Amino acid sequence: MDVFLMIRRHKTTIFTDAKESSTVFELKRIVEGILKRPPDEQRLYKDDQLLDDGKTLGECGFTSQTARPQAPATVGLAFRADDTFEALCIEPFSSPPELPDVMKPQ
Amino acid sequence: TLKPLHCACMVSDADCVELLLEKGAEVNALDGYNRTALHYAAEKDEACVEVLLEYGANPNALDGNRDTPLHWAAFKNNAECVRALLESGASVNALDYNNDTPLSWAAMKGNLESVSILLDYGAEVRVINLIGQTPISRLVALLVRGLGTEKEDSCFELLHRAVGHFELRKNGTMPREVARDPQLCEKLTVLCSAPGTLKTLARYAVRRSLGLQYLPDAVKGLPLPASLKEYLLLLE
Amino acid sequence: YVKLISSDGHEFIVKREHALTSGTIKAMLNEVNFREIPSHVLSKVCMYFTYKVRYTNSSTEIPEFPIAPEIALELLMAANFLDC
Amino acid sequence: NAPLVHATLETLLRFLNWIVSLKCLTEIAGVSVSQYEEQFVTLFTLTMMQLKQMLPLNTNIRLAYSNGKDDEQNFIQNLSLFLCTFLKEHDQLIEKRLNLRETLMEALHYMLLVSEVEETEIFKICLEYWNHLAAELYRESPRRQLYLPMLFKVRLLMVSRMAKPEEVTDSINLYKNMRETLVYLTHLDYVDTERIMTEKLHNQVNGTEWSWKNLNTLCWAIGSISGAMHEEDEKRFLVTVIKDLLGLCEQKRGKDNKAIIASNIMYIVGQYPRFLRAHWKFLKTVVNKLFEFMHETHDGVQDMACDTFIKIAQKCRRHFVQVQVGEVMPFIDEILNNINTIICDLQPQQVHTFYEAVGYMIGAQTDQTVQEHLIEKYMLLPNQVWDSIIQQATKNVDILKDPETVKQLGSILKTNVRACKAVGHPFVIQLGRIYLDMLNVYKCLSENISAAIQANGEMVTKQPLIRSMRTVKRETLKLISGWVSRSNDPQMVAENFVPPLLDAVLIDYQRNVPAAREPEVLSTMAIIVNKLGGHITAEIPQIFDAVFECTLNMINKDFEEYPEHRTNFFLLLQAVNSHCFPAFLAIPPTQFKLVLDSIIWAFKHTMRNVADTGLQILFTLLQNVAQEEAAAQSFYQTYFCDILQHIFSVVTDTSHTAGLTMHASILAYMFNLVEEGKISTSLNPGNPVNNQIFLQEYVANLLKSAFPHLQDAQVKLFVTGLFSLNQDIPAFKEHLRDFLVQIKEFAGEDTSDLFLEEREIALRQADEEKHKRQMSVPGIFNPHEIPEEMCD
Ligand SMILES: *[C@@H](CC(=O)OC(C)C)n1cnc(-c2cc(OC)cc(C(F)(F)F)c2)n1
Repeated sequence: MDVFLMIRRHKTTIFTDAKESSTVFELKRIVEGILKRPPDEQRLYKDDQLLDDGKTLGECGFTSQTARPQAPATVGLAFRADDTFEALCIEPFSSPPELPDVMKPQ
Repeated sequence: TLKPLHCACMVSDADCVELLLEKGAEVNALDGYNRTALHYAAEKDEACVEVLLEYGANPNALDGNRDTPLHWAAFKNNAECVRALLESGASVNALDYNNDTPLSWAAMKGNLESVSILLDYGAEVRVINLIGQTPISRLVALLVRGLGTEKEDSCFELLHRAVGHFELRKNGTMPREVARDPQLCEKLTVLCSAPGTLKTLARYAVRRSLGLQYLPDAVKGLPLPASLKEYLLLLE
Repeated sequence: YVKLISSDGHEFIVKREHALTSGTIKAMLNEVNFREIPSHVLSKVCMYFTYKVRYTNSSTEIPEFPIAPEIALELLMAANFLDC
Repeated sequence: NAPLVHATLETLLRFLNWIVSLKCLTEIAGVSVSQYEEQFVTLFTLTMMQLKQMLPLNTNIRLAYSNGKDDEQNFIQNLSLFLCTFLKEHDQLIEKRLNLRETLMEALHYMLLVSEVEETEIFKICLEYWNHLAAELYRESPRRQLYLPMLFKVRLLMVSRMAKPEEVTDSINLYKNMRETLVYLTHLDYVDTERIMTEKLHNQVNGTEWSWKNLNTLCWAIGSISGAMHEEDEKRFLVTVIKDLLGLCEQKRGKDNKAIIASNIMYIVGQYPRFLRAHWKFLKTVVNKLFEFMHETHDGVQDMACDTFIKIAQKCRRHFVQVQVGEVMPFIDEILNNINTIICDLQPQQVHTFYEAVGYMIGAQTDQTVQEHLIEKYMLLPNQVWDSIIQQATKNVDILKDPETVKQLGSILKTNVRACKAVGHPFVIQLGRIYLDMLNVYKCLSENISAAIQANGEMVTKQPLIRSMRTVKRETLKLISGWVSRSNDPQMVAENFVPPLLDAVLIDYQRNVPAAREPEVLSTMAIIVNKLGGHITAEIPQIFDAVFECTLNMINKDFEEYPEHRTNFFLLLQAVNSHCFPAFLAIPPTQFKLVLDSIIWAFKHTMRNVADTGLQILFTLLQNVAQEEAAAQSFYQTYFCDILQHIFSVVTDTSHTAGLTMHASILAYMFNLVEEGKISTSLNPGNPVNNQIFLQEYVANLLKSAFPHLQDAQVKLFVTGLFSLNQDIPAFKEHLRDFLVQIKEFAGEDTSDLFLEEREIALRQADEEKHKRQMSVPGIFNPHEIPEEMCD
């Protein structure tokens, strides 16, 4: 029914929502709304896989159970520049600090 | 049906049990009812409990139904006895034949001192017995019975803060006995509906990670502000 | 759309209403910047905001928030700084 | 020789009353003489020393008695008797002798262990001694310092051996003594006894000593102490006990174990109305749990649930009608809404119990209209069933011959009777709703039973159908009697209910066969006349015409034929003679003569109650007739001599010692009445003569006939003294008693029977003093018997 996503690029992240029946085109249009870069200059990548605009989101690797709000499914985003698509540069989040000894599992 | 140590603990005389163990009495010997002298000591007096533990007694000695002495100490509300047992190496998550952890019994009776002491040692509030009564469910039933005073209300507050989040509804319906108390039903519905503040969830995760330790001592080692330490110890 | 910045360079953009869940955010509130929150903690916080708005006033069972032990402490500190 | 020595010892035992070894010592302390204090002290010391020499206290004397033969068993029994008697009479002597404190300690230690023995005689003696001790110590407010370290064992024994309460003869007395001792002991120390009950209940939860008998005795001990503690301590203790028992119910498994636990808790909550009253929410939960229980299959739990529901309804009537905190509508409305489902699977007696409880609950609705609607809903189901029956009868009258229909009507009317008993006057609406059809069905059933008797005879009265219809008529009359006794509008009853009631009842009573006449008719007429003092005065003559003529003959011949009919007839006659005396004069004189004959018979035969009622009716008739001059002279000249002679005749026989005071009273009244000339005519119709002198000579002749052996002078002086003292009732009675004593002495006969009348009254006053003394200490009387509802 409801799918919760996470669009990322370099150090930028976007939180949104959609529907399984919804196509990739409307997700691209939301990308426009937040970033204002024409859709033809935007291509979405899931775990290093290309996504088609006309292909429905539901038939893609996303489901309500798979994309619960507490664990959204990351989606790669790349900006097309000077008539070519940039590399899928995704910046991983900072590593968590080392676990303190007292809290360490016994 | 009981050895002299059992009777000495029944009368709750620490001196008699001490002098009896000084000559080498079999402390862990079982009696007819499948009880151990520690079970009797843990129902009456803390001094007897300490004296008995001084001689290598098993704080996990299982009774006929696997009710460890901690279970009886909690049920009787002997806060000092419960503290003495737990500090001595008792299993704060010990399960009897019905999977009734001592916290479940203490909540069932509703007493507060024992529940606080247990939670200080890391008792798991999410424990479910075989029938399916969480400590919070039993305490809420007791409150619905109308026997709940400010003590029981404070105990419920402690449990609710510790559990992090609890959902009493059966599917979409609350238990029948709750449904007949409209104001308490409203309070429980509002408490259950809310997802819960992020801070409480994080506190519960930290407590679970620290579990099975004297939490105040453990948290003292953490680098957080003293306010957040008090928050972790369920002071807010 | 609200814009959030972590202590280290990371831009989190969430929907306006969701960011309003935090009292500190609402009091502060176009661009909100943080000097202490690391990126992973902030992503967890955004997850929490989405979860909170989604499951508020729910009737069915409420799924539990998954917190890894290592980030639990930092997440608690961040939530305490905020008002959620 | 030895046999002669034993015979001499037995003779000494026999003669000690007026002038087996322990028996001689047992009666020594019974002298009750303050002198010889040092002696009495000395005897105790030597006896117990020898006892200890031949029987140390360390011995488990319980087992010795269990295995001991008769010779030693009697030894311990007499030992206990002597110790208990001497202590009850001389414990004060020993206690002040601090030099012999060890003697008292050993004596009480012996006392504690002997009570362990289970045989009823020894335990009863020990319980009597313990109750006396508890009463004595409580009388201080000094002395408890002497026994306080040992009183604990007394509490353990008392709670341990608690008898069966009559809410779950020798048993009654044992229970009363147990309760009094227990309440005294708890009044001595609340903390220790509360701790003891809590410890025993825990041990029951602990798994040790789980025997059902232990649970039941502990719960009886807890329940019987109701009201002995202050409010707050009661709250705490009862909360702890409820918690522990609920914990037991979950722990234990098996309907057999569940059922026993349920009965215990229902009994405990049945007591302590105060606590249940203060905690509204707990009361609601309790009532809901009872409603759930009523569908329970096990009979004992269900019956106990209904009984406890009665107990709760009686002491908490108000709370169910007022709107309580946190509630929208009063709980009575909720209960009335779900009445159909709750009562299901209850036996008819249980349904009557439940409706009686509800009626008690509706009786607190002070607001008129609210109570009106509450009652209209309350009787909705019984009334609709009744209307269905009435409609079916209207279609055809034959539906009254169905045993099922008659049984159902009896059930409905029994429910109505219980409802009227609980509610009271406001019930008139329902009674006003079903009254007409009630009397119509009464008439139809009476006609049918009459036809059955006529066709068959008096044997058919045993048939189930006939006895069921008689039950229906009995219930109708009981309902009317209850309402009228509880009614408060004399004019309304005199106007609406009386005429149809008389029409339906009186003629049928006269016409039926003697075996098919219900004394409830007489009871109801007595009730209605007693209430409506004057308004019934118009209809009295037909009542006496239809009822009195037939009933009188039915009773006089045999004194054991209809015990109830005679009592109800005498009650009716007394009530009419007390509240409608002007009616008699309007009656033809033959009926008055019949009434006088019946009254004369009433005090002739030896039945005590009948004699008392007859004498009272005669005295009241003498008092009342003095206010009607027109017929007073005729009544005097006709019956005065006859009644007077009959009174001597019964008195001369001395067969009614209890009524002798009444005999003297009426004799003095008659002597005074004739003395002052109110007679207004000569006692001899054929010739004038001094009425006083005629009375003197007549009584002298009658006494001579009764006692020919007596001389003229004695009779003359006796009558002279008696007639003079007519103005003083005590002096008249004293003179009559002295004369009778002199007659008995002349005949050489005992006169104790005369004195029994005085000492029975004396011991009645003693019993009243004992009763009121108990009321001083709270808790000796159980809450559901004291007449204190507190309107809350
Ligand atoms: C346990 C289950 C039960 O009712 O078993 C019977 C055999 C059906 N149990 C026993 N008695 C109670 C109980 C609980 C109450 O809670 C307030 C109140 C009562 C009451 F009868 F005294 F009202 C009884 N539960």
